[PDB]
Formats: sequence, structure tokens, C-alpha cells
Amino acid sequence: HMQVQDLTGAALDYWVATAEGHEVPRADASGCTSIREPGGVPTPFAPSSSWADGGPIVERLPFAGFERDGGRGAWRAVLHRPAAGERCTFNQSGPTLLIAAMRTLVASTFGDDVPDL
Amino acid sequence: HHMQVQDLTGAALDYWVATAEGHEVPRADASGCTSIREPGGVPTPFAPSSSWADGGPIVERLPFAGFERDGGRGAWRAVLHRGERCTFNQSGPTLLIAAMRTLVASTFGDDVPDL
Amino acid sequence: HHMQVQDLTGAALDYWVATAEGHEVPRADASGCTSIREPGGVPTPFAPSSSWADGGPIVERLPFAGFERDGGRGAWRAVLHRGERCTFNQSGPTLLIAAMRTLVASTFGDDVPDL
Amino acid sequence: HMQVQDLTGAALDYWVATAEGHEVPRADASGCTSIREPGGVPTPFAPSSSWADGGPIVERLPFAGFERDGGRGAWRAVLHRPAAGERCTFNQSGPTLLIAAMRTLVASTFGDDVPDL
Repeated sequence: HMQVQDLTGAALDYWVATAEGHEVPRADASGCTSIREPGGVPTPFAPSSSWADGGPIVERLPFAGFERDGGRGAWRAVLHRPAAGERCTFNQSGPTLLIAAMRTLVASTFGDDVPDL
Repeated sequence: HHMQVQDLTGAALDYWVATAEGHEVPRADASGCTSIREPGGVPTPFAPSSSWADGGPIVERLPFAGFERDGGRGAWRAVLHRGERCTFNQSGPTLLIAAMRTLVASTFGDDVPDL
Repeated sequence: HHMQVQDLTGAALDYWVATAEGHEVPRADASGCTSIREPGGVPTPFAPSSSWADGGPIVERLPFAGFERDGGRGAWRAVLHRGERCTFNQSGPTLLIAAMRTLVASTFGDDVPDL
Repeated sequence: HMQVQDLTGAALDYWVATAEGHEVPRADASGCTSIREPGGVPTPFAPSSSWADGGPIVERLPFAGFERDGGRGAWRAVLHRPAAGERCTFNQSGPTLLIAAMRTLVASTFGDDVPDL
């Protein structure tokens, strides 16, 4: 198995697609591909690296924060998840905001590990 | 009839903390809360919501994960720990009040019988 | 007469960012902001406050230290870095708007001439 | 010189006393002593370890936060310090809340270093 915190690239993209409920996700060395629509066509999907793909997900999902000490180095992502006094979040880090965010998304669905591709 | 834990203050708050902490014969006179914190102990004052000496060690010992105060002024918010992170959260005019209310909520929930 | 940077939006916000970034002949038609981002370049659309492709890299490249959204809903607050820690802070309905307003404030201050 | 982040014990107490404007602060191996009042008597002062001494300082000074990941390990302290869009804080860590707080206080006054006692 692979630790979700270490996920990167096509594999990370694949787990996000799967979490998002996309069709026939694949993770070639060339990159992840999926169908994001009713009866759509297979198209590249790189939310962990393409801002166009990842950005909307960040805005849409209940992300509560991103932090980077001194504006450099690693990012930490916080994704929100019902009692009055309670709170639960999912928390992952990564070298870029998109990587941190997508790892958090994957962890919120599959937990700490995911089968290796 | 019942009391909201978030509104707890003074001796009553100290009492619920004693109880949550497993102290013996807690009580809550207007004079203040008293309990026995030891196997063979005498009843002694216990004011974790106002006495730093009593409340401080509890803050350090229990899994409190944070305290926050906007701009360093006004109300405190307390966060008590339980890739997932789940917490109990309560506020108060001081750090000790926020902390103890959070402790009491983590054990009894939102309300407690009135004293 | 002048415009508050915190209220900046759309093409105007994109324009101030282009300017702060040192782009050439920035302009702000209703159609949108355009500029030259290269030594020998052509005028091309530039919408960092709405286009992720344009705004995203700026967020990653500039010393942004945080983005926050209460409960993962509503307005974003952006924090841009400058034992001491000093920051520029601005809000907006989306992460890109918050980020760019913060960028523009860090360079021009609170107001800017109206376009 | 000594890094403020490494300050501990009587020495840390001494720098706090000094920052606070106490009289004849001292830092014996026995512990820090000072006069905190107009013409007062020299008395023990241990804000980095005694809650009775440190607690009130935390409440009085503009501390904005204390953080401890998962409720265990090291504490981080944030002390507030005037443009509309700007913000400055002092930030130090320590094994306990009082140590983190007092190091932050000392840093807010003397910076990163302080002469060794």
C-alpha cells in the first residue's frame, strides 16, 4: 500500500478522480485521465498540478485553510467535515497548495492508505 | 431547569470539572467549590476556572490543542483534542473559563443539571 | 475619486496586479485586462483574480503564508508575508480575489486611482 | 550570547522581569527574584514555570494564540503587536505553554538574542 501523504502526480490525480466519482480513471506515466461528465469523453485530469483542474475543487469543497510558514516551503491544508461544540477536519501537507489540498481530499475519503498503482 | 455548559461559571463550573476529573464529594457553595483530589485527602478549595494554580496544570495535562483570542483582546476560544482531527470547542471571557467549559462539554455534553 | 483596494474587482483588480507585477501597457476594458508579460511579447488577456491558470502561479510564487475560510464556506482571508512576522491581509469572495487584493495592497496601499 | 528561543528557567524568568520593568532582577541557581512594586520587597518570580506568576501575564499581554498539535508535544505562542491591512506578531515555541509565552514576550522586547547570564 501507499501512504496518502506521499501521493503525488498521476496517482494522486487518480485517487482524486475516484473520490470525485469520475469514470474509468487511469494513471499512465503520461498522466491521469477520466470522464467527468454524463457520457463524456476521456480527458486529462491533473488537479494536483493543473490550476485549471484543481482550483475549482479547492473553491467548491469545504477547505477551511492553507498555511505556509513565512510564505515559503511546505503547505498545510485543512478540509472541513454534527454537535454544537464539536469539530472535525482532515489535514495533509505538500510542497504546493494543490498537492496539499488533493492529498487532504483523498485522505478524507480513503483514510491514510490507498492501494499502490 | 438544566444549565447550558457554555454558560457555566464560578463554583458551578469548578464543580463540573471536579466531577469530570473524578474528585470526591464535590460541592458548590457560594463561597466556592471544594473537593477531595487524593486517595486519602481532606476537602480543599478547587477553582480551576479562576485559580491559575489549579487550572493551569489541567490545561497542560489534558490534550488541549489550542487557545485563540482575536487580536489578543476579548474572548478566548479553547480547543481540546480527542489525518483526521476532531475537537471539542468552547469560549469564555478568560483562558481558564474557556478551557474548563470545553473540558466539561467534552464529558457531559451541552447541558448539565442545575446546582 | 480614488478606489479602495479592498473593493477592487474584475478587470480593474487584474490591472493593478499587472502593474504591481511590472507588466507592460496594462489596460482594463470592460472586456477584461490585457498586458504584455514578456520582454518581447504581445498583449494578451490577464485575469489573475478569476482565471486559476493566471492567478494560481502567482499565489505559489509570491510569499503568501495563508488563506482562511470559516467553516469552509463564504469569504476568504489572505495573508501575504513580508521571531517577528509581519503580513498584509485582505479578504474576498474567492481565494483569488482575496490573494490579488492583498498583493495590490502590499504594493500600493489602501487606495488606487479609479480607472 | 544566548538565543531567546533556547531560554529557560531562572534566566528566562530574569529576561521577563527585565522586560516587564521589575527592579534588581537576579538569576541564582535557586531561581529568579525581583521587586514588582513601588519600593516592594525582593520575591521569587517564576512566570515560565509558576502558573500563579505566568498566568496573569498571558491574560494581560496581547497574546492571540497558543497551539499544540494533537494536544501533545510542543506549544507555539503568538503575541500581537498600525495600518488597516497590516499585522505583526511575535512567535516562539516551548515545551509548555508558559515557556512558549515567556520566550515570545522576551523576543518581543529584545529580539532573537540576549546576553548570557
